Amino acid sequence: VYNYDVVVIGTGPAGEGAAMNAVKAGRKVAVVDDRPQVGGNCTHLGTIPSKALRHSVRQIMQYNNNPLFRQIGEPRWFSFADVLKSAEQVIAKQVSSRTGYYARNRIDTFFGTASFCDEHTIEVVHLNGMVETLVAKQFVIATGSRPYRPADVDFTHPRIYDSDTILSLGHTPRRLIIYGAGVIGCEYASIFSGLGVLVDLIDNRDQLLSFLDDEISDSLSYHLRNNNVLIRHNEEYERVEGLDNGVILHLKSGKKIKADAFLWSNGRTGNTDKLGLENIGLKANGRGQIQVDEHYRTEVSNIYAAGDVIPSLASAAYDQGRSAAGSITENDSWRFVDDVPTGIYTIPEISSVGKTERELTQAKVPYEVGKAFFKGMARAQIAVEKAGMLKILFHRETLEILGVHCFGYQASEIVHIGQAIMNQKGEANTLKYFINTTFNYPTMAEAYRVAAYDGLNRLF
Amino acid sequence: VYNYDVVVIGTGPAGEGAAMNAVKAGRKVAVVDDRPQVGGNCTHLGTIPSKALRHSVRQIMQYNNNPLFRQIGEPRWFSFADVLKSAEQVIAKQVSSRTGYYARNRIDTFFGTASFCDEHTIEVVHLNGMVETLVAKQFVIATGSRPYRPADVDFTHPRIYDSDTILSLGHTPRRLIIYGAGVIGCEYASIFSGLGVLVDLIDNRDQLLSFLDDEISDSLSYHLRNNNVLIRHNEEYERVEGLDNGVILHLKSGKKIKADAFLWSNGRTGNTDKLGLENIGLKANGRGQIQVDEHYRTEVSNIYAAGDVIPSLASAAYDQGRSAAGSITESWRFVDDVPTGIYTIPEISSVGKTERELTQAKVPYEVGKAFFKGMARAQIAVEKAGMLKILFHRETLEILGVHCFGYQASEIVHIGQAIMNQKGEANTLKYFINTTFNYPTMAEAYRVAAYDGLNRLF
Amino acid sequence: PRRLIIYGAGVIGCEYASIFSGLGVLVDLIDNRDQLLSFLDDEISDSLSYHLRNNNVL
Ligand SMILES: Cc1cc2nc3c(=O)[nH]c(=O)nc-3n(C[C@H](O)[C@H](O)[C@H](O)COP(=O)(O)OP(=O)(O)OC[C@H]3O[C@@H](n4cnc5c(N)ncnc54)[C@H](O)[C@@H]3O)c2cc1C
Ligand SMILES: Cc1cc2nc3c(=O)[nH]c(=O)nc-3n(C[C@H](O)[C@H](O)[C@H](O)COP(=O)(O)OP(=O)(O)OC[C@H]3O[C@@H](n4cnc5c(N)ncnc54)[C@H](O)[C@@H]3O)c2cc1C
Repeated sequence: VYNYDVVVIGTGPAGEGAAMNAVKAGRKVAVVDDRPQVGGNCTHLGTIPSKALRHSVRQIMQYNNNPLFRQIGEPRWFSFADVLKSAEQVIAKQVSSRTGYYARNRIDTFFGTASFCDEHTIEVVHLNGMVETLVAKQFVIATGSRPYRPADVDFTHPRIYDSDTILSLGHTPRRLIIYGAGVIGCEYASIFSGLGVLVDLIDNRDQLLSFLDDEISDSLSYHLRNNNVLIRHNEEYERVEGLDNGVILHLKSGKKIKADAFLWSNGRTGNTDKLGLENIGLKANGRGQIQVDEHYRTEVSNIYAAGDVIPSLASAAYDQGRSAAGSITENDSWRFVDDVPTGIYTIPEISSVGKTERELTQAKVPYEVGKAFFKGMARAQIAVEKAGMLKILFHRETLEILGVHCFGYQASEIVHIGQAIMNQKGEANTLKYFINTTFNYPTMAEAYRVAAYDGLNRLF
Repeated sequence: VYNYDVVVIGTGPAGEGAAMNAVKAGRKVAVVDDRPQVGGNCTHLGTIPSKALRHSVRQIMQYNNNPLFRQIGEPRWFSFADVLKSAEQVIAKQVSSRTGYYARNRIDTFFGTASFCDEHTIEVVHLNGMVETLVAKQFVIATGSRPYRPADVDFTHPRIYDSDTILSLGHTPRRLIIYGAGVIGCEYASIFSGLGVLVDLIDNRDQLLSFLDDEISDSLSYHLRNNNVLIRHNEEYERVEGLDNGVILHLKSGKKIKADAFLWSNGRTGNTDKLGLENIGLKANGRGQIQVDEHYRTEVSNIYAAGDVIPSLASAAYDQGRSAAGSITESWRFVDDVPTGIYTIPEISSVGKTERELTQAKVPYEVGKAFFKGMARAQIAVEKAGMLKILFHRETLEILGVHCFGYQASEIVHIGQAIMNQKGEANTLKYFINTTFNYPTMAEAYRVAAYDGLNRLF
Repeated sequence: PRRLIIYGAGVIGCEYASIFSGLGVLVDLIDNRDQLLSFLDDEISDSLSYHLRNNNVL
């Protein structure tokens, strides 16, 4: 039996941020997770592995399309195992760094499944048979989520995978079917298209990423189509059948598609069933999520939830966990993480912040559009990333930025300047900043300047 | 004899920006250049070729050190010509884009050397012997500069190069000597270190880039030393001897260094000799620069000078030209706070006061550090060396200086610059705690740095 | 002209927008619907919109 001030369940970004913020306040913190190593889904099955796969695919594509390396020989494909091999060193380094972060602050860890006993007591059970009783005054729930698994899909089939088991692939398939047009599905479709796999992306809606700007979605769809990705719209699956050599999907519309593999990316379910929320009066909705208020507080006053258990973004989860820890400690570090810069790490990347075009049109705001195309950008030309764009929506009278959308090379790393300018108050948030500020050159931030001018010419 | 409201000399960033801002005002503009193509040194001989060389060398290094590509075969050294070949497509695209920009706004161009006659006319002299007369109410001077050529150096020797003709190299040398520890010198030292050339960098001072922070300079020096860049400090050249099989530099201290090539990167002199400034009474200093006020206006009321002809940065020159054009048409700012950027391997960028200036001013500041080795994006980019430092006021949390060195340093520094320019309490460190970034990116490094500051704050 | 505005996303409007964009003028096509030529295929309309936007047709 151990006693602590605050106990956090799950060692993902939310749990790590909550524990670090709470221990920074002078309290005693503990962390519980079921994985054999620290890091959570973000490092072991989420952000890090898929991002390493994407970066390796991009490097392979650039090497193949670079004439300088064509003197070495004819273009050569790479096995999926060799591509995935690069992620092991990165995940090992990340887990080592996180363990060092925990150890340097004297943070106690327990590597076992956590179950609830009462409002202040939990039992951690390891695989071997640890049965340790933990009592804490404050609780943080950061158990994340898992891929949604419908019953009628034989996930035990060797040729059917989800967003987690897809990394178990040993050989590169010739054909692939991806279901669900979510962020994960689009990212994996882009990665496998870069690898050279004819993948037939399936969408339940008519437009990919309807929450994004219409032009950005159109450009992404066109690029995917030009990159061997076949996009089908307004489709719902009827039956998935595994075979010896492939997987056949029968849609409700009547189309039957056969591939050499299958990936499911349609939604996620909260990983809270094993916790046993009935011992504290808490309940989980149909998606497995936990309802929280603006203070990230559950129905129980001393129990808090943050992260994927409620935009399902790793940075958003980390900030939500830190805010929940601040609410626990009440050290003027609480904030409701609501404005999250949307980022899709396809090839090329996509990012957005603030209002889109359709919302502005619906609200009848007198705005204007400033565009800067990456094809004319020195850095984009020099990186051989010719495709791309940057769009700035700015108020036509007050010159206040209402939304920034970018699609191309280094989208996420240049959306941040627009985000910083947008967050300013009143006249401080002005497009004219991009004219009265000297940037570097040749970089991607220079596009902002061009975009600004492309707005100012449209202003009379 | 043509007539326009405003004429521009030089088609670099300063001239292009001045012309664009002037034509935006509804006036009539003209441009003159002595090169057969538009763009200036920013595209033809300066920024773009060196950046292309840097990106190609970085890609070569990434391919060489990547275990995935090693299965194909053993590393193969790439000739300098093949590496430089990638720049031709980029310069062609840039010049086509700039020509389209000029033609879209109906901008007249004159491909010839410009000479002054009086305060309202100039003569354009072509290669085959013309004079064309141009008259403008307002004048913009953006003649830029050229590499400084001392008399005692035989630049006509095939084995002796400057910052311009170094691109004429056809074979990769084994050993190379760089004189001058300037931005260009350090950049080219990094380039040739990436290509496996035993560079012997020569510095006239004791510390590389003394205008930078001590920590950043020390890290850059350590990386260069680990990348075969033998750095010699406090050295002044005495004589240069060009052999058939090499170049031997005899220093004032008595050291004699032999290489297979030689590169001079010590300073630049403004292009004012052939401008005929004596026809207007304007005066240029020994450095070839033109003195202007805060309006970017010369002593003559209707003559303006902007750009490298006066921080010598392409973006700074472009903004200076646009500011001068705005001053002509009345939308004007003085380009003073230029974020310094050195595009070596890895890159360096900085904005605001350094730690030494803050110590001298006795401002009670504090340091927040975020090391790239622990950064997920840096680890996944295989580029682990690097750091990001934020200097913030201890009491009011006001950011007084941002320094970054590593991967994507120049693009990273822009967020800190954007926060910096805010007024009063808006420019606060706690912004990095009150905003969610994209992950995994290097921008998250800022967040870490902020926390590394807040722990030191009590 | 230096700039131009086209109202109506019909066949004639799109043809003139493409022609003028080829001529090198910033055309601002205005549509009463959410998709250009909704009676066409979605992929074809998306490709046409991408090309027009890439050719200064806002
Ligand atoms: C392929 C892919 C790519 C992604 N890319 C991005 C991206 O680029 N950016 C982004 O922001 N997000 C991305 N995500 C989303 C990311 O996975 C989540 O945002 C993030 O993992 C949520 O953080 P969290 O700490 O709140 O939850 P998690 O990190 O998922 O926390 C779950 C942890 O709790 C443990 N746990 C769960 N239940 C129990 C239990 N009963 N007992 C004990 N331990 C338990 C798990 O073992 C795990 O360690 C991606 C996801 C996927 C699948
Ligand atoms: C190797 C190298 C790398 C560099 N890298 C960078 C970098 O990464 N970032 C950065 O910001 N800066 C960089 N620079 C500096 C960059 O070259 C200058 O900042 C830039 O030239 C400034 O613009 P400008 O128009 O004043 O210069 P220029 O472009 O040189 O303008 C001068 C133009 O006018 C013409 N001209 C000159 N004299 C006359 C005359 N008498 N009559 C008519 N026309 C004339 C010239 O032919 C030229 O076209 C680099 C320079 C070098 C040499």
